[PDB]
Amino acid sequence: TPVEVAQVEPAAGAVVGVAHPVTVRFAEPVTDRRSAERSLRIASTDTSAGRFRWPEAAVMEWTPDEFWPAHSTISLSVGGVKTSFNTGAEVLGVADIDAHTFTVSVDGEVLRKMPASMGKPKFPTPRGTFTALAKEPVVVMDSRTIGIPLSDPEGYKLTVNHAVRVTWGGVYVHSAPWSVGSQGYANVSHGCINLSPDNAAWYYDMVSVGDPIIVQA
Repeated sequence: TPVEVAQVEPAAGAVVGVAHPVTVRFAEPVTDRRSAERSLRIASTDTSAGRFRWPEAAVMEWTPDEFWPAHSTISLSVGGVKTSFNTGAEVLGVADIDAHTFTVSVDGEVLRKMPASMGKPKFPTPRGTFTALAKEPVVVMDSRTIGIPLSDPEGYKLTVNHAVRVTWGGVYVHSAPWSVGSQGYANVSHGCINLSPDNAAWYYDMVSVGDPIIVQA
């Protein structure tokens, strides 16, 4: 029994970051996943040069191994529905744990090399190539996410400004006034990428969902 394509992201005519994956939502939960995956056609792209995942029973996700070209129109068709979206500038944020820096560049031009503070050795910042998943003006960081009870001296529960979600695990780029004195010198966070309020606000206003974030040594 065949299945209909309900919704595709990014929406038709949307403008996203160069690392934004394609999600396809089907009308009914999918049985033959391998068939659903083969039904994805991307212009000038081979889907084997990427990775398929299934976030929900009815939604399919494809992430390219390389970034999309910036300032481009990406054309795809999944089964019947044919759509297309656009990419904006390549906005790359590189967190360097050893150097305690967060470097942001647009289309290869380095704009800012900002003092940052990554995770302390007990709670390190996970390394790899990530994607700005969400933008929240305010979010509550809860220490119970990483197994620290609020009754512990090292527990915490606080509101942070200008948060950019890096992982679904709970890694963020956010404003951390508490650690301004350590940013650029040592890593004192619980995993997040700590910036000054002005740098976090600057990065927040210029970043978009889908922009690549790289955490490295």
